[PDB]
Amino acid sequence: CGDAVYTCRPGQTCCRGLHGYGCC
Repeated sequence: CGDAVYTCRPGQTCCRGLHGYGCC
């Protein structure tokens, strides 16, 4: 998950949700 131009917090995992992408 590195297509966008953002970067979630360190340690989070790329998890999908109902609304869409998300960082767990």
